[PDB]
Amino acid sequence: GAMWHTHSEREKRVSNAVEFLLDSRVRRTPTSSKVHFLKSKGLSAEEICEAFTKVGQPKTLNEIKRILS
Ligand SMILES: COc1ccc(CN2CCc3c(c(C(=O)NCc4cccc5ccccc45)nn3CCNC(C)(C)CO)C2)c2ccccc12
Ligand SMILES: [Cl-]
Ligand SMILES: [Cl-]
Ligand SMILES: [Cl-]
Ligand SMILES: [Cl-]
Repeated sequence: GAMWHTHSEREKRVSNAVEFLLDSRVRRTPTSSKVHFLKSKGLSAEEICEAFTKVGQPKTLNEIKRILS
């Protein structure tokens, strides 16, 4: 395939990002580092935003975009 943009691949990205963010060591890593790392795993800004909300550590999309800029 499935292509990057398809829902099956978006869902693998966001669900893997959620697992990542839940790890206890990852919880003690700063936001910026985690955002750049999620970009390196293929997530868009909006998908990164989704993942952070899913784990109860919401960031604004503007904040995510700023970090990635
Ligand atoms: C930016 O900061 C960090 C980066 C990386 C690490 C090392 N790992 C951590 C656990 C971790 C990682 C990853 C990890 O890298 N998962 C893969 C992945 C993540 C995000 C988006 C993806 C999108 C497409 C494909 C894979 C993706 N996952 N856990 C926890 C869960 N482990 C499994 C897979 C068994 C599910 O229960 C990476 C870090 C380790 C400690 C602190 C910071 C870290
Ligand atoms: Cl947990
Ligand atoms: Cl924090
Ligand atoms: Cl979830
Ligand atoms: Cl924020």
